[PDB]
Amino acid sequence: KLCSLDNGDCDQFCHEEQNSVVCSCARGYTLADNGKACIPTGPYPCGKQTL
Amino acid sequence: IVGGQECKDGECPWQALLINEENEGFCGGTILSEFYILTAAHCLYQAKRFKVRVGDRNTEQEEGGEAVHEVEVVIKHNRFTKETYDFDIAVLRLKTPITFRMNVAPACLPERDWAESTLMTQKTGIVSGFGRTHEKGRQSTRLKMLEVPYVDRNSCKLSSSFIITQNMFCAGYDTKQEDACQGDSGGPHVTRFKDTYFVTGIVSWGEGCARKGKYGIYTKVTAFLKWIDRSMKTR
Ligand SMILES: COC[C@@]12CN(S(=O)(=O)c3ccc4cc(Cl)ccc4c3)CC(=O)N1CC1(CCN(c3ccncc3)CC1)O2
Ligand SMILES: [Ca+2]
Repeated sequence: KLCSLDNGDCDQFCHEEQNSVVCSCARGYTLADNGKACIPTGPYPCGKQTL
Repeated sequence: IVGGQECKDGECPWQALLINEENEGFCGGTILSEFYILTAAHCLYQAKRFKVRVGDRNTEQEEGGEAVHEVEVVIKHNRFTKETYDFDIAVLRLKTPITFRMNVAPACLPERDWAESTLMTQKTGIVSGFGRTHEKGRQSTRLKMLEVPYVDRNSCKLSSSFIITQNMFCAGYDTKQEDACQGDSGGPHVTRFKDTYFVTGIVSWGEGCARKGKYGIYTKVTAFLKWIDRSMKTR
């Protein structure tokens, strides 16, 4: 619990469900299995430097 | 951008640049998607007709990856006025889809509470643009980015000589000669969290450029999100 410790160990958005943390991601992303990371769908996901 | 570095290839992919008929760059933008741009409200005065450009990194050298888009509709904020500069925000819907490629990707709109709690509490942020290089200078030719520390809301109101409302927020340096400036307006202010940049603020106003005892006043994006949506869903 605690999105205070380190964003609940999330990748992007971190929220709280009166006991545990719930992670989420920006439009164009999908929450991985571990329910913490985020992953793109297209080759040009918002927020990433096109390197 | 006074001081600061230069946007290397692929580093500031969300930057947009409004250009007048004279093809001149007068303001900046933020690519929120393939169809919508986020700019300042006062940037919608300094001109008659204007286009939005992307992929540009050098304003006089065909980098081949540039591209101009026309403006289908312009959504300026109703509560805005020049007398206070409050509600400095506007959203542009493109006439034809932005094709994301190198030097052309969009930035993320974060959630309100999470942005205010973990983004704007972050130490620094990133401001970028083609604006002037020193207060009395000329539009820059190359694209610049400046790391601008977040400023204590209090100091903000003091140091200022204008009402710093809830829709805006200070950012920059007190003494250091680094700040955004004329032309950098509408530009993007983004915070970085884990290698994914977020749209935290819109470049708005300041007293001079890089002046001691003064900061960069940016528009609080978190305080307009719901609006940015009702604007993209068009309204
Ligand atoms: C025509 O005047 C231009 C200007 C912008 N410039 S500017 O073009 O150099 C300029 C514009 C945006 C900026 C954004 C950041 Cl973060 C940092 C520096 C900036 C400098 C400096 C100035 O003193 N002024 C004054 C002014 C107009 C009057 N004003 C307010 C009025 C009511 N209420 C609050 C503020 C402050 C900005 O525009
Ligand atoms: Ca060019």
